[PDB]
Amino acid sequence: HPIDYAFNEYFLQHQLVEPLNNDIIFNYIPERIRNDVNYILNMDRNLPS
Amino acid sequence: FDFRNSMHMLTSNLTFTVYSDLLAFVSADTVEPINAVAFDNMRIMNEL
Amino acid sequence: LEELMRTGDYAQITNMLLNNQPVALVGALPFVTDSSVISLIAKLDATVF
Repeated sequence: HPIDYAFNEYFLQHQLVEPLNNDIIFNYIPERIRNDVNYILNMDRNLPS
Repeated sequence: FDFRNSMHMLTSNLTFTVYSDLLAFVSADTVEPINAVAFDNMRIMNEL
Repeated sequence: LEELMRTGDYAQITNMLLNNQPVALVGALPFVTDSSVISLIAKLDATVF
C-alpha cells in the first residue's frame, strides 16, 4: 500500500550494516598497542565477503 | 482500492551473517614480563 | 632464534616461509640423522619447516 511501501522501504534503504575486512578488525584497535612490540598480534580466521 | 498503484517491486539484499562482540578473532600472545619496554625502547623495569 | 622466541616473532619468518625465499637460522639446535637414501630424493627435508 502507498503508506506501507513507504515504511518497509526506508527500512531497506537504511540497513545499518557496513561490510567487514580483516583490516577493519585490525583497525578497531588503538593506533598504539599495535606499535608496542611487547604485544603480539596475528590473524587466523578468514573472512567471507 | 486500485491494484497497480499498490503493487511495488522489492530491492532486498541476500544472505548476510551478522557478527557481534568482534575482537575474538584476535589471536594474541605476550612476551615474557621480564622483557618490557616503554615508548622509551631501552626497557621498562631494567634493574636486574 | 634467541632474539625470536623473545621478540614474539614478527611474522617476518612467517612471511618468508610462506613465500618461499632463500634464508637461514641460528642458535641451539636438535639434529636428526636419516639413512635410506630415498628420504632425500623425496626431498623430505622441505617438510618440517
